[PDB]
Amino acid sequence: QISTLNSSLSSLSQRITSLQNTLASLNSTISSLSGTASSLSSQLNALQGKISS
Amino acid sequence: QISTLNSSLSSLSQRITSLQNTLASLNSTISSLSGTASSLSSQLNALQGKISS
Repeated sequence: QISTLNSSLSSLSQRITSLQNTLASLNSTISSLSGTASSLSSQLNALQGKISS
Repeated sequence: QISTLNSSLSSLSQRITSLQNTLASLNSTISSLSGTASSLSSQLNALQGKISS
């Protein structure tokens, strides 16, 4: 049974660790997206000023 | 006490399968977000072309 526990913990940990890795890439992707929207917003408002003129 | 550790590992194993599922859903959501960013760029560049005529 001690062996059985070690084997279960290694699988459980390896799952957590891949999930850490994956989350960090998705965190990055959220900073990038917000950034896309933020550039698109500036460009919208500039265009809005152009149509007004 | 090991029995009690098994009981914690069973719970942890259900929770981590569920955590995977929630992270997988969210990654579809991130993909979705990237699509909505792309559509909005498409609509703007069309809107600028019209702006030049």
